Amino acid sequence: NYGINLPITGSMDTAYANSTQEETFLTSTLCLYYPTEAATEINDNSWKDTLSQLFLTKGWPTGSVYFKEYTNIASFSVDPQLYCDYNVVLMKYDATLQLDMSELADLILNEWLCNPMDITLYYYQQTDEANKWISMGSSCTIKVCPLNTQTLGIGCLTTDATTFEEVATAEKLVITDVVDGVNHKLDVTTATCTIRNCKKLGPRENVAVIQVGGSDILDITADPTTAPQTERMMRINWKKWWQVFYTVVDYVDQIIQVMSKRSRSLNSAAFYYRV
Amino acid sequence: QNYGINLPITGSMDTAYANSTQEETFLTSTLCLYYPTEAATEINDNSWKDTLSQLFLTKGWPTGSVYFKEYTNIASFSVDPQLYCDYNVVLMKYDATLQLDMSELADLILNEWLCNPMDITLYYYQQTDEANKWISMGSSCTIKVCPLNTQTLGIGCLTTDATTFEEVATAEKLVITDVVDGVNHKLDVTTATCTIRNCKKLGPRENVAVIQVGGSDILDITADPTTAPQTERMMRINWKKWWQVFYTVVDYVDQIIQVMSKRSRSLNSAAFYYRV
Amino acid sequence: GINLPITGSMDTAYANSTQEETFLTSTLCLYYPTEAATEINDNSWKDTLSQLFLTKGWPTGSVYFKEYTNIASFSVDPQLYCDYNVVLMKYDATLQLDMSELADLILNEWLCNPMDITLYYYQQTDEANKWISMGSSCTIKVCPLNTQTLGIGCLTTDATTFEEVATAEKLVITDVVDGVNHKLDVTTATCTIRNCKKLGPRENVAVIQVGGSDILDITADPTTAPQTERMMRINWKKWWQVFYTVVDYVDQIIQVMSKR
Amino acid sequence: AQNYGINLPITGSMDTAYANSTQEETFLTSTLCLYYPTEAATEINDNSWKDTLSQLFLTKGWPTGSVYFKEYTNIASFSVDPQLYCDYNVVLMKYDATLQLDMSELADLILNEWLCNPMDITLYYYQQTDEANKWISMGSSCTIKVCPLNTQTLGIGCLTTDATTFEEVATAEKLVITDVVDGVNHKLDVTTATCTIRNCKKLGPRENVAVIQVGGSDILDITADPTTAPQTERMMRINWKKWWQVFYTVVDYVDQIIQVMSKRSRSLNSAAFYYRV
Amino acid sequence: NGQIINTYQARFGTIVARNFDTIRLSFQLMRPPNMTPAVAVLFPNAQPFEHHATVGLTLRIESAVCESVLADASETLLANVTSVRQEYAIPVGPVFPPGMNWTDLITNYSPSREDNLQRVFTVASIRSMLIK
Amino acid sequence: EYIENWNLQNRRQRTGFTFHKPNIFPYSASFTLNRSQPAHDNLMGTMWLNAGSEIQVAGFDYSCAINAPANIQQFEHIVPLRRVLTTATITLLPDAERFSFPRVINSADGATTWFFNPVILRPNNVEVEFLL
Ligand SMILES: *[C@@]1(O)O[C@H](CO)[C@@H](O)[C@H](O)[C@H]1NC(C)=O
Ligand SMILES: CC(=O)N[C@@H]1[C@@H](O)[C@H](O)[C@@H](CO)O[C@H]1O
Ligand SMILES: CC(=O)N[C@@H]1[C@@H](O)[C@H](O)[C@@H](CO)O[C@H]1O
Ligand SMILES: CC(=O)N[C@@H]1[C@@H](O)[C@H](O)[C@@H](CO)O[C@H]1O
Ligand SMILES: [Ca+2]
Ligand SMILES: [Ca+2]
Ligand SMILES: [Ca+2]
Ligand SMILES: [Ca+2]
Ligand SMILES: [Ca+2]
Ligand SMILES: [Ca+2]
Ligand SMILES: [Ca+2]
Ligand SMILES: [Ca+2]
Repeated sequence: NYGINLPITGSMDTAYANSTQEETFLTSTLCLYYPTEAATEINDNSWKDTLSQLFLTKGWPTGSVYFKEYTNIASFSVDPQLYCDYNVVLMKYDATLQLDMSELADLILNEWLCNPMDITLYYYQQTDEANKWISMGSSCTIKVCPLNTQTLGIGCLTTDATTFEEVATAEKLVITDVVDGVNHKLDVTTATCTIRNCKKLGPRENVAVIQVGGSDILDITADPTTAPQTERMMRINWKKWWQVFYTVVDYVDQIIQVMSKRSRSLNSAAFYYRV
Repeated sequence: QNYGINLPITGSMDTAYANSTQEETFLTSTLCLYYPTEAATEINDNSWKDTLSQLFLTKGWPTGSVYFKEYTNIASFSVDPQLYCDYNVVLMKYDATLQLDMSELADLILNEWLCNPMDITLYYYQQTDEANKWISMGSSCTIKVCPLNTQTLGIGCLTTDATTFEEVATAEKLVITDVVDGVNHKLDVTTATCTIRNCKKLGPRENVAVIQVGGSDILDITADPTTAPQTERMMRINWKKWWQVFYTVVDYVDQIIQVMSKRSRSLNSAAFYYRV
Repeated sequence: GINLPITGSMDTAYANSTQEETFLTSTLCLYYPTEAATEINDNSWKDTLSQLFLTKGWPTGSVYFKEYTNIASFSVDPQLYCDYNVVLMKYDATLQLDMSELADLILNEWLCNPMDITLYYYQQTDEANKWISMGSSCTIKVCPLNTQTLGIGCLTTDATTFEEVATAEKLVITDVVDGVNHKLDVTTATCTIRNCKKLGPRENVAVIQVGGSDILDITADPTTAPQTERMMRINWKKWWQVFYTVVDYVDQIIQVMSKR
Repeated sequence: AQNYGINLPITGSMDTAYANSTQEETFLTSTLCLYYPTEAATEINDNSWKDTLSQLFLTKGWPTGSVYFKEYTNIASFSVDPQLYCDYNVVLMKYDATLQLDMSELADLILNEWLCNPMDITLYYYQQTDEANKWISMGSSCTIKVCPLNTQTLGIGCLTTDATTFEEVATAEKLVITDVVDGVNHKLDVTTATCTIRNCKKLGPRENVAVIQVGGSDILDITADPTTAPQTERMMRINWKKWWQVFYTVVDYVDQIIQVMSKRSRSLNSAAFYYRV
Repeated sequence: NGQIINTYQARFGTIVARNFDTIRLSFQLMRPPNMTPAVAVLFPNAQPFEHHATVGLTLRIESAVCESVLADASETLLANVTSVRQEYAIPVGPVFPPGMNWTDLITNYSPSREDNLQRVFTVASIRSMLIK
Repeated sequence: EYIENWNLQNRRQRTGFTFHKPNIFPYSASFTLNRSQPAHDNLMGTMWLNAGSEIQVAGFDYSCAINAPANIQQFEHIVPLRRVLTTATITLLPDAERFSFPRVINSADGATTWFFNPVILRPNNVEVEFLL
């Protein structure tokens, strides 16, 4: 495949294909993430059986639709894994974790190229808008001290650690954006947190986001200027979860249609270590 | 540019060969050696990483590029071997008892597996063809496998009783279960300490070499009996002191990296097939 | 083995896959050690395996299982008479010559002749001429002979001075020097030993070795240790997976065998 | 009968008739030596098994005095100074399972031509030029400790004055073939009282000797290189129950064992001034 | 024949090309370095591009002198040839495309097809002199 | 013959030069990888030698169509000519001899080399078409 450089021509007068959507159903898998509050309100032992029997009539085979359960958006943010061919996430909204859904969908909806960071030795910087520092763990307290040309902290002291400028405080997953082109010093608690210098590639398109409730409050881009609403940012107003699950299983043919299984990554992870 | 679709690639058979660029391969990439945790007991040093990195400096690698990692044994390295750097090479002891488990770890390490999840309670399971396996990793995997006929009745087993199932794995860190293709099976995976996974090999993994240290030369990395290909990347060395093994690796860095390619899935050009 | 030329021609059409018709009209036979069925400890495991063979195109009445106790007890008289025979041989590190000479008896085809040791003296004429002994205890003492019928390093009357090549072994394949006659002291109370000659190898039976690294030097010379297409060997922890691997890959195992 | 050190290009036709059999004259002219461990002559139970074998070699074609028998106690004591004498050599060695580098280093000496220079450890720091340079030490008890220097004669992980800070690549071994990294000057701590170490260069294979591994699996790694484990024509292995089968097999197949070896390329008159011995 | 006969660098309107058999258009898209706020919202640095940059050219040969016969918007000779071949229900022969497809005739414009086309166009010009 | 064809083409009539093994093909020794990767251990595509009057083509698959549909891999090789040949006697043999022994070959960009160890099957379903 490695000769990507040769262009493909094609023609504007050739015939359309014969609707390769039913053959997409047979040779694919589908994992829909649901919070544990769903499985509390569901009140069934064999509701995966009921739903999978309903997925059978949509064109899927039996052994294709799996479900995976997470506790909340904070615990899913620790190490989110995308296991199968088409992933959709069902996330319940509240106004508190307003940023913890924006940065979670920032991690989930894009392909990230992450590299490790040894903050105890080296001084790191960000090259352009594309990279961020994405840090995950059970508790991340990130304190960033900016330096100058002479390796001296501006408005701070390099030696003392209490004069630092904290960016995050006791957070499961953080996406820090700092000033590009300035060497910085870190106080990430490495016992419970790993921070990674990580560039943003193109978006991952096997996973869609279903904000169950609330308002249209989500962004990918960390600039204030652009707050894009992509084709797989979608939202549902809820009263019971059964309307939500029946809504998902009814409109499978529309939800896959805004996704692409070509963006499978061979690993369930989300960060592409050591390129 | 132009990812996705496959293109035919033509080229003249009288094009001039390029330069050596083994220099640039060493000066660009990384390297990761994997030794068992008892090796540093024989080594008797706390500053032999500092020593050996200066030894790797001679053959073109810079200081902070060759990386050293540990593992306790071949069983607990098989719990989750996560290899990612540009060139991985693993040094494993030859245990005459742990013959299959070394072959299992070699089958995991030397091939690339597309991997789908599994739900033991919910569905009934079958394998499509010869490249389809059930890879289960964890603290203790005990797998019992119950075949079913065309009407989902138990063949030699009873789907109610988990005792009458047919036991294929018992308290093993890493299992690659191969059953007959085309028969629906029911499972008894203890999912509290284990995780089974429907995987499918796309091809070999090329950024890892296996150096087994001692013993006789074979790791059966294929399922079938009728072949067991000794590939170019598995290899064997003899030992009395570990220092001779480490010095032999540091000497023949050039040949060991020569027999290992750049892992096609890393490359930009193979982006939207299976890894960017 | 024909010797009248079959001409044939190139550029003629490849026939269709007769592998299915091979499956419908043959008999496949496993040979397992007793310790396998000891760990298996099922009373109807032949049923579940035979139905798994029925999945892969073999009919119902076409797969047979026959035990053997160990490699020593299989080598006293192995009967291989199905259309496709495979054996499952445990690897013992101590029983290393015995696996080699067993697979020599099993994989190759031998034309044998009797051997009355009291009445005659016996030389090996060919390279391919060997002496094959079966029974319960084969104490084989062989002394060479000059041209003038005198013992070389033994007394040709006294049996203590002889030179033994086998001490109470079930199967022994004895190779002595060619062109020299020999006086023999086999124990014919238990052991029957014959003058055999190697024909072309038996393409009926395959050997799945089950255990350690390869040892099989089935050729009598030190020069060649050829690993043929049927010296297969899987590694193992559980016996159930050993049978599931055979049932899955019947196409690639029948593919490297032929009928008799 | 001349031009001994020039390496002239020959020119041979591809229509030359094949010569005669030459095997009978090779059997009448040259000599054969058979090296066996002393456990063989223990299990053989004879004083005159040498004459019994020699008359069987007479049947095979060799004369009476052309087949010489020497022995050794174990692989470790044969490996103290292997000096292999006559025109065709073949050695029988039993696979001890616990020693695997010993047999591979033994066949690394025996199946290769080694051009070796002396060493003085007290004076010089020694680097290896390329891959065929090895450091071969032999004696009663060798214990080699290597100290890698930098480009300033300062040890890397080793103090140049202390010998306990040194690291050992072998201890208490009869023969050691040491391979270290090429281009780095090294300090040594060989016990020079009971061990002599020498600066060796592998010119090529030795053409007159085969090694028959009596029992035990394929283990032989000649080339101290992890990627290649070559299986040449003269690394034969057989399985044993009694030794008499081994001796009758090596006597029956003389015409194959002598065939897979040749005359030694150095020992000819034609290789006069290219390292003749 | 691979040689640059005429070249024109950033000149529009009517141009002239004296002798050619290949036309090479080399235009480039440059991102505008100064953009008003109505333009800067169109082209973000991130991935979702709802407005795609597009740069075009148009090249229309008004009149040309060709040594071989062709068809154009002035003559009606190809129309006369196709009218005669379609009026009398003529089978497809060895040279001309089925139905006198001019796209398939100028796609593979062989010299034998060139000779046939010139002969039949000359006879069509003769008949167009007599028959209106 | 040459002055006859000179005088016939001076009046624009049909000519023919009769050639024994004409040098109609330019020297083009190259290949094409329909399936390739940087490991170069599972390749698929054609190789060819166009020289003088001789085309030697060989399509290779490393998998021997073990995952192709119906265990059949289709190859194709299209050679355009520069001038139209007429009444050609052509020796068509199978089993191209030059691409039947092991060789190492530089890649398309000339960076690395890849190994080619062929075993030869006979060509199934040969279709040779002569397009005008
Ligand atoms: C096979 O191609 O040819 C056979 C005759 O040689 C015929 O009997 C058989 O039906 C054919 N099968 C197929 C699949 O075409
Ligand atoms: C007119 C007709 O029958 N059309 C079908 C079309 O619906 C289908 O997409 C295709 C399948 O490949 O086959 C065509 O023949
Ligand atoms: C034209 C060409 O190939 N140039 C390279 C050159 O870039 C490289 O440094 C050199 C090493 O000596 O090898 C040459 O082949
Ligand atoms: C003396 C000699 O070596 N030459 C003989 C030759 O005379 C004889 O015709 C041939 C028969 O095969 O055998 C060769 O060895
Ligand atoms: Ca501050
Ligand atoms: Ca930034
Ligand atoms: Ca059972
Ligand atoms: Ca299978
Ligand atoms: Ca005696
Ligand atoms: Ca014999
Ligand atoms: Ca040290
Ligand atoms: Ca060296």
